[PDB]
Amino acid sequence: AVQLQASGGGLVQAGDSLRLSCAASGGTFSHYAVGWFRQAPGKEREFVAAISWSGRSTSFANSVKGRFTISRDSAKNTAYLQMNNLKPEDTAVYCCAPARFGTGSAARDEYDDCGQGTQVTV
Amino acid sequence: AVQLQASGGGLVQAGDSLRLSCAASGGTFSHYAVGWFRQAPGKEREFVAAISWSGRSTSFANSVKGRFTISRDSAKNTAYLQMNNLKPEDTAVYCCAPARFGTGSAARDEYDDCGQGTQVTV
Amino acid sequence: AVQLQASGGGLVQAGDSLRLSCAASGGTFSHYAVGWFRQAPGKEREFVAAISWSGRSTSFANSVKGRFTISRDSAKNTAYLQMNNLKPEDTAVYCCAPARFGTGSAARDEYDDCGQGTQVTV
Amino acid sequence: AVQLQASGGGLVQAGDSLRLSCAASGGTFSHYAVGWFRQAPGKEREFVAAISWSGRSTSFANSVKGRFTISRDSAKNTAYLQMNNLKPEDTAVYCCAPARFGTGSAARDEYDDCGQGTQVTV
Amino acid sequence: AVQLQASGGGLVQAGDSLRLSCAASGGTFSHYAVGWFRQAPGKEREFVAAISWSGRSTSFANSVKGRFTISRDSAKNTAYLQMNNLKPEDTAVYCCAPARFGTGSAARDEYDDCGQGTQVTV
Amino acid sequence: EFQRKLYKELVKNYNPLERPVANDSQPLTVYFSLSLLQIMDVDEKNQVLTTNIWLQMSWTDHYLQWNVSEYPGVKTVRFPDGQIWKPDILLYNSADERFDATFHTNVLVNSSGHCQYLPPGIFKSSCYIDVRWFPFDVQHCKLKFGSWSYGGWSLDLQMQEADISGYIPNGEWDLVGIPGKRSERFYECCKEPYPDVTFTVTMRRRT
Amino acid sequence: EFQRKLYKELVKNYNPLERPVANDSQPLTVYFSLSLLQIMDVDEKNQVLTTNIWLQMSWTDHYLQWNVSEYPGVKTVRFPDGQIWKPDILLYNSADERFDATFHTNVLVNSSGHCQYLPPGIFKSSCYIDVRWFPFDVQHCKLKFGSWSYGGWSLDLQMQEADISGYIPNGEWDLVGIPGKRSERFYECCKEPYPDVTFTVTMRRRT
Amino acid sequence: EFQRKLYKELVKNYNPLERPVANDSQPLTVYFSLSLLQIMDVDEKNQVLTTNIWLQMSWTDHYLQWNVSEYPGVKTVRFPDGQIWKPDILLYNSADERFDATFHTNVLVNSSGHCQYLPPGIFKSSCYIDVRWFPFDVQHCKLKFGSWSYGGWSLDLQMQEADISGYIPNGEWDLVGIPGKRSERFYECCKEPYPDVTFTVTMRRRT
Amino acid sequence: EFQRKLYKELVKNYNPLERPVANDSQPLTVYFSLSLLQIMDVDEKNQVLTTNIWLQMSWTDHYLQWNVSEYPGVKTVRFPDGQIWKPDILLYNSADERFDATFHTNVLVNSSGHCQYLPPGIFKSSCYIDVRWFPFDVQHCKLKFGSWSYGGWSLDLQMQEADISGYIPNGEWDLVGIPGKRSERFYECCKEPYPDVTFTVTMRRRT
Amino acid sequence: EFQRKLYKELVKNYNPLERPVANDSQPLTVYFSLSLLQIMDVDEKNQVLTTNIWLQMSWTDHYLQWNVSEYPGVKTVRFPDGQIWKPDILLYNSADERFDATFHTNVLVNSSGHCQYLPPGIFKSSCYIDVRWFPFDVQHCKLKFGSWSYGGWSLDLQMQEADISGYIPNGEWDLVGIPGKRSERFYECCKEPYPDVTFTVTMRRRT
Ligand SMILES: *[C@@H]1O[C@H](CO)[C@@H](O[C@@H]2O[C@H](CO)[C@@H](O)[C@H](O)[C@H]2NC(C)=O)[C@H](O)[C@H]1NC(C)=O
Ligand SMILES: *[C@@H]1O[C@H](CO)[C@@H](O[C@@H]2O[C@H](CO)[C@@H](O)[C@H](O)[C@H]2NC(C)=O)[C@H](O)[C@H]1NC(C)=O
Ligand SMILES: *[C@@H]1O[C@H](CO)[C@@H](O[C@@H]2O[C@H](CO)[C@@H](O)[C@H](O)[C@H]2NC(C)=O)[C@H](O)[C@H]1NC(C)=O
Ligand SMILES: *[C@@H]1O[C@H](CO)[C@@H](O[C@@H]2O[C@H](CO)[C@@H](O)[C@H](O)[C@H]2NC(C)=O)[C@H](O)[C@H]1NC(C)=O
Ligand SMILES: *[C@@H]1O[C@H](CO)[C@@H](O[C@@H]2O[C@H](CO)[C@@H](O)[C@H](O)[C@H]2NC(C)=O)[C@H](O)[C@H]1NC(C)=O
Ligand SMILES: *[C@@H]1O[C@H](CO)[C@@H](O)[C@H](O)[C@H]1NC(C)=O
Ligand SMILES: *[C@@H]1O[C@H](CO)[C@@H](O)[C@H](O)[C@H]1NC(C)=O
Ligand SMILES: *[C@@H]1O[C@H](CO)[C@@H](O)[C@H](O)[C@H]1NC(C)=O
Ligand SMILES: *[C@@H]1O[C@H](CO)[C@@H](O)[C@H](O)[C@H]1NC(C)=O
Ligand SMILES: *[C@@H]1O[C@H](CO)[C@@H](O)[C@H](O)[C@H]1NC(C)=O
Ligand SMILES: *[C@@H]1O[C@H](CO)[C@@H](O)[C@H](O)[C@H]1NC(C)=O
Ligand SMILES: *[C@@H]1O[C@H](CO)[C@@H](O)[C@H](O)[C@H]1NC(C)=O
Ligand SMILES: *[C@@H]1O[C@H](CO)[C@@H](O)[C@H](O)[C@H]1NC(C)=O
Ligand SMILES: *[C@@H]1O[C@H](CO)[C@@H](O)[C@H](O)[C@H]1NC(C)=O
Ligand SMILES: *[C@@H]1O[C@H](CO)[C@@H](O)[C@H](O)[C@H]1NC(C)=O
Repeated sequence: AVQLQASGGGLVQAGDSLRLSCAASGGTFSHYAVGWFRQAPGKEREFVAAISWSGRSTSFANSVKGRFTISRDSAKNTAYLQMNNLKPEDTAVYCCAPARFGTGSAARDEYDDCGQGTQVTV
Repeated sequence: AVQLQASGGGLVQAGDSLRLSCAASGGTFSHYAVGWFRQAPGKEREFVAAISWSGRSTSFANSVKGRFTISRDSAKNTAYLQMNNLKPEDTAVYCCAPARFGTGSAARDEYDDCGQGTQVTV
Repeated sequence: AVQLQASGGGLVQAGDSLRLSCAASGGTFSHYAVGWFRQAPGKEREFVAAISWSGRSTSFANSVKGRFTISRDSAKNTAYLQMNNLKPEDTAVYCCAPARFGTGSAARDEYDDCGQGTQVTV
Repeated sequence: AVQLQASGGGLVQAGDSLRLSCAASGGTFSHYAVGWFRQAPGKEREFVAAISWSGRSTSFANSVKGRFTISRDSAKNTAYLQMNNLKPEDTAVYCCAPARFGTGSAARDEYDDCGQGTQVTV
Repeated sequence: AVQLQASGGGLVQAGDSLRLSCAASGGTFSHYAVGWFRQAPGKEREFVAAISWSGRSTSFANSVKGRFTISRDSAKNTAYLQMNNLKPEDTAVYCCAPARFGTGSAARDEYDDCGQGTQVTV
Repeated sequence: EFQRKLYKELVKNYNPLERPVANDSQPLTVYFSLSLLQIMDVDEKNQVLTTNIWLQMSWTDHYLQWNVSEYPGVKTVRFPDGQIWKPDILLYNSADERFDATFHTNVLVNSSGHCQYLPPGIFKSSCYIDVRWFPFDVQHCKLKFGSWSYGGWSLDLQMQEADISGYIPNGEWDLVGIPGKRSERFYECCKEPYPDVTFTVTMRRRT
Repeated sequence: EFQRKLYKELVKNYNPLERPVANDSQPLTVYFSLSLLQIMDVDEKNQVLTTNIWLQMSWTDHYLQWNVSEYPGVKTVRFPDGQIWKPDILLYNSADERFDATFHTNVLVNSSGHCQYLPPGIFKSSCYIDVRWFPFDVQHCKLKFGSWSYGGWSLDLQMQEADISGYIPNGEWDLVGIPGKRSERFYECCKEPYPDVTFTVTMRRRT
Repeated sequence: EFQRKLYKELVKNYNPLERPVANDSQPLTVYFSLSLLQIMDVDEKNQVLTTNIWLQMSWTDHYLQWNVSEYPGVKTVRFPDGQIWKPDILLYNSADERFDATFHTNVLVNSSGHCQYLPPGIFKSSCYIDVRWFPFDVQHCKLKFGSWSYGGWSLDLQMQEADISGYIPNGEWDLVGIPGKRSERFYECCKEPYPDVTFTVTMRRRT
Repeated sequence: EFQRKLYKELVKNYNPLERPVANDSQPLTVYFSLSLLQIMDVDEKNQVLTTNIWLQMSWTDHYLQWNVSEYPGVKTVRFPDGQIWKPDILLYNSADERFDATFHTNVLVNSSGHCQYLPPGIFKSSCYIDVRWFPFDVQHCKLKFGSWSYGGWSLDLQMQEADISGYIPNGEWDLVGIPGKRSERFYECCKEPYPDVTFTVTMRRRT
Repeated sequence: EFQRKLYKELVKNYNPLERPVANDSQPLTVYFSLSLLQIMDVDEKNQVLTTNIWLQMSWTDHYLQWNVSEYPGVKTVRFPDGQIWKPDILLYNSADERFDATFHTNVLVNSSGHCQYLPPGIFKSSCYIDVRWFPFDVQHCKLKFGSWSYGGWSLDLQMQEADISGYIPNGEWDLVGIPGKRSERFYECCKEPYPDVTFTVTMRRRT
């Protein structure tokens, strides 16, 4: 919803589970798809996971296909990225971006700018 | 107003306050929205705060949501970015950009080119 | 087909052959052209090979013109990049990009975003 | 005029004056505005000064507002950037770019590509 | 002609001459203009020389104006960049790009993608 | 400015080609009605009825919605032709050369996403005028309206009673009334049922 | 050049879809007036009045403003149709097939943002022409103008007296004057009030 | 939403200029048929037949296909004029000033790529009306349709029987049937053969 | 290719909305002239004159200039409507429904920037025809041309004598000459004076 | 797909504004011819000839060429109006209100770059009709075609004999033949000579 902020990042050990939160502010959360992205210290920004505005469509990167899950909750205006056993290359800063009535796809052109992300270190 | 110039930077200690000024030249200041950006030498340019052409709409990045305030003053053709307690993460060069009758949003396509920013160090 | 994932990378010696697999998921594989790209540690992303949606048109970079071959198999929804004698210049991460009914050309605008590639080292 | 070439760069001490020349070739000089840009060893290209095709409009960066002047002379098909007391911050390679009947503004979407600039060091 | 490949690079001493070749494949060579570009180890790609599809128009960068010549030969589907006395600043990787019925200009939007260039060192 | 912000935000990812439903499996309900302003010409020789009509289409977009608190002072927006999805309702029995005789105006959308499209037009429809009872003939002129490319599985066309509160009486013909009926017909082109709304003009020759 | 610079600066962030008000909670005042050049034809059989008319619409954009000292020599700019916001004033009682019979010309804007729009056109409007008094009948022909999609909450339509100095006398019909009045009507389509201005041509058949 | 995803995916790399075949060496088969709704006017003086006709064109794109499981609820899409390839079927013996008298509607495409297109129109075609047997003349009015820029090597125009289920009887003319025939003709413009389908209206004057 | 290079170069930074002067403080001089090919119809009942006319507009752009040595073989370029600035000359006393009855052709520009524009058209202008002297009436038909949105402060409209060499004699009406005059009128719309040129057809009824 | 690849390659750097020559110093040769299908009417009162004609323009682009081995199965391409350069041939003696009465179809280009363009249209042209020998008059109707903005230095217009094989007999008028001639005329507008081709219909009234 216009402004999306990520939270819940921290330092974990390999194989541990981490839940990332994305809170909405500045609009109606149910009108926007939520897309998650990573940026490594020296790498480019990459897609991770997405959920559609209705939650019926989800997309995942292949590395996180079986390990990350995405969920929505309109009551708290929050999108949750659940993370099962994490691995060294999951260490990066995660940003959350809105897509106005998006389809929950990996296409970057349908998303707005990310907020200020949260660092996850494994 | 066409040309916006930032000023008022310097070196401060953590938790201190700092006021940044943006003077207009080359046009009518009341016809332009003012946006603030950080360069963060090792990072990319990021949105900080914005004020609409009428001053009725403001946008803030989440990191500076409760600590930075933005204001306009047409008598001196100036936009003021007031900064409460600062953090080492705020050390960067701040640039000021105009947007013709902008809404005070965080969209980069709405703003003109930034001037030559001023460095603040915390 | 919407989502393309490369696999089969590893470490090889100069002059050795290597086959790279590219699995499709999320759509009809026969409706998409598959384009192969490299990225070296320090370098820009470069075209390598391509195959049209029907397999009747193929494109190759000049360095890999006589050494790399490309093939399709709709039964397993896979695109195979066969590699004859390799050279130290082939050490890079290879990625797959779909192109909806593409002509198997080297034009980047025709292709979708690459997935998460696989590293090969010579 | 289609092709603009900068010249006259060199090494100077702080507080000295320096004149940069920009010769035209490949077209009519009076049909083009002349823009000056600074590259810097590690920074991005930034606008410095501009003069309209008729010489009636000039734009300057705020750092060089009171120190740099710009002038045109159609007899020699040349544009001159005069520089008063220079500062260590004015150490960079300067490029000269044409704008077809440009207004002498700082907008980048109006100029053509620069030539091969000349280095000045203070 | 669709695919252009550079060749003939190597190591030379200052003041020596060098001929670079550009072979065409994948189309009609007479329908395409040929543009030459340098990449350099740490700099951006820069225009060097160009020839029109008919060979009646040529463009050169100022640094190589009086030292580099460009020619076409439709018999061998080749474009030749002759290089008179070479200088250390010419040490770079040269790429060759086609432009469909191009005018032999320096405009980048008119050319296609370069192939894999050849390194010359002075 | 909040109008600028809302106009920028609404068109994000918006595709005018897409039917604006939230499920893609249930039809979009489009309410259709008429406003007869004038019966302009009843051509007995050419068998053509010429009327001045304002069509009324109402639907829900579900993609153009906003919170009035976040956009103060902006309760409605207007979109021109080709910028948002519109129903392709056409006059089946059109005698006009251009077939679609309506004038495209703005679509009015409010914060809940309700789109109101009120096209004015001069419509030429085919009517059989019986001159057998010459002085006292009651004529029934059908105006059949429906979507051309959307069936009842995609566009549920519902009927609302026509408005004659702005009717300017004719000199030669008296308006008995304009009843409407909604039907669903199968055409030889297609296996999809096609709903339509037919309004019967039902005039009487004046003494 | 200053004109080029001004056009580039003015088109920045401008949305033609947005009503150009500084405060979205306030109606935009649009002054509307007429300029009758000649009465082309009075069709007694078809109940249609044909006139040559220049409409006059004036409003304030507040988005197209500049300082003449900052843009020397540039006091006015001209914008074509579809590049800036225009009122959708239409002839309600239009007898024309295209309904909108006006010719779209440039909108003229001066430094303070005042946009003026003077579209010429041959207007065909429905008129009830009585032949009961035949030789010396006075005929009142109504020309009703108003915004189609903007109500009184968004577009406040003010009326100005019709211009007559450019009128050329007709052969068969004598003009006694064209008074105009502004009303605010309610329609069955929405609860939104709609202001309109009506000019009565009020001709007399010449001896 | 799956409609948005499907439209975005379908418009990828799509060129409306390109004939949507999978081989480029075999012709695209386009099935053409007619739907007569009304013989509106038989102008004996001007030798022009005016008819209300819905054309029917069917072909396969092979570029607009999707899996309904991957796009649940989306079984059909609709594309406007100029967004996808359409056959350039024209009425050769057209008496209309605009020549192409058809109204461009949406093209309907289903999951297997079958595009189906029903342009309605009022068609004016040249017809030799012979008044030798004034009350008992049987008149054969030819309606010749074919692609203008595509020959038989590129567009294989197949013929389907015309539809008379929706025909509305005329007042002065009986419809005895509309036989259609497909023939390939050669023109002096090029060596390219051009297929065409001709429907003969074959009316009879009523008593 | 030099013509390709010139077309690429000329449109750089070019704004068709901008009046192509070099100072912005002095008016652009536009030379306007007529070319009467034939008087197609003189309608005494409708008081409308129908003529076939080629307009001639000439001006200087100062933005479309090049060196013929730098572009060998390219002495002229041609620009379609909407790609470069054109004067908005209109027929004030136009009796046509679309008002602007001219056909938009290419604007021809030569190396010094001289743009020349020759739109042909069938012009319908209002004319008062006196039937007093039935076989010996000399009729003065006025054709008034001028810029609609540009006044004398911005567009200085100069007059050139009408071309007659291409005239073909009419059957019923004899042409005695078409003199033109340039005036500068004031309108109630604004304080801006507007120059105009009026050509009087001045026909004579043939025996 | 080879057709898709060919279209993408052909549209590269292409400017429709540019005359497609290889030297810019020699004229582009455009071959023009007629195909008379039928004479719709011969208006003696309005002095207007109404005919159905397919124009035929042939030229060489030199920018749309390809090797059929590199694009197997793709021997021709078709380009719509506004996507490639076309000659601006117009009917000088046009009596139509729109002047250009032709219907814009696709331009057909083959591998060697030969573009061929066959626009159909109903043409209304001014003709002098003599009723002196009322039942035995031979009427010479002139049809003058030429480029409007290209002279002989840029566009060399060559003439080809008109096509009659598709003509259908007229009821009242017999076609004795349509000879064409090519001339080069000078106009007062510029020193540029303008070639034109004129076809004379040369009808005879039937007994
Ligand atoms: C937007 O307009 C719609 C329709 O005018 C309003 O919907 C209401 O509820 C039903 C839903 O279709 C309509 O039939 C009613 O006529 C509408 N009004 C009432 C009082 O029920 C909707 O409330 C409007 N939204 C806003 C925010 O004003
Ligand atoms: C621009 O033009 C307008 C209207 O011509 C001028 O507006 C003034 O105030 C009202 C409208 O608010 C007009 O009716 C008056 O006629 C104008 N006052 C005058 C002419 O004294 C406005 O001043 C103009 N702005 C300029 C010329 O900068
Ligand atoms: C899409 O529509 C086409 C035509 O309506 C279907 O094609 C089938 O095969 C021919 C047409 O080539 C018809 O005679 C059949 O009646 C069509 N239907 C069936 C069931 O065979 C095609 O199957 C449709 N594709 C879908 C619905 O996915
Ligand atoms: C371009 O055309 C113009 C007008 O056709 C030429 O202008 C000359 O000066 C006036 C018009 O301002 C005419 O009376 C002259 O006859 C024009 N020609 C000459 C030779 O004086 C202008 O010279 C042309 N520019 C070219 C050909 O480069
Ligand atoms: C493309 O078409 C042209 C013309 O149709 C072919 O060139 C010849 O053109 C002349 C006159 O222009 C004709 O009389 C000849 O019949 C044409 N053909 C030959 C073989 O001479 C040209 O060959 C065609 N290119 C192809 C088919 O690749
Ligand atoms: C969509 O409609 C189908 C049937 O029409 C229904 O089964 C499904 O639950 C609907 N989806 C939602 C999200 O309500
Ligand atoms: C609109 O916003 C207000 C405050 O921002 C909030 O209380 C209200 O719930 C919002 N409306 C909806 C429908 O979410
Ligand atoms: C806008 O208008 C509303 C009502 O007209 C008023 O209450 C409000 O104060 C106005 N806002 C401004 C900034 O003038
Ligand atoms: C216009 O500019 C001048 C000087 O640049 C200034 O004095 C004047 O106040 C400006 N006008 C407005 C309305 O700000
Ligand atoms: C295309 O058609 C040609 C002949 O029409 C045939 O030889 C060829 O096999 C076809 N291509 C495919 C892929 O079927
Ligand atoms: C459609 O998808 C389903 C499951 O995703 C698959 O079983 C089926 O084969 C697909 N259809 C086609 C034609 O590939
Ligand atoms: C522009 O015109 C004004 C007055 O018309 C004049 O004072 C000024 O000198 C002109 N500018 C140039 C550059 O000639
Ligand atoms: C055109 O170019 C030639 C040589 O390039 C030069 O001598 C001449 O002065 C130029 N013309 C103008 C008007 O500058
Ligand atoms: C172009 O034409 C001119 C004369 O028309 C001729 O002198 C010149 O050689 C031609 N150029 C080419 C490349 O053939
Ligand atoms: C077309 O291509 C074939 C083989 O690729 C080649 O032999 C032939 O010369 C080419 N045609 C032309 C005109 O270059």
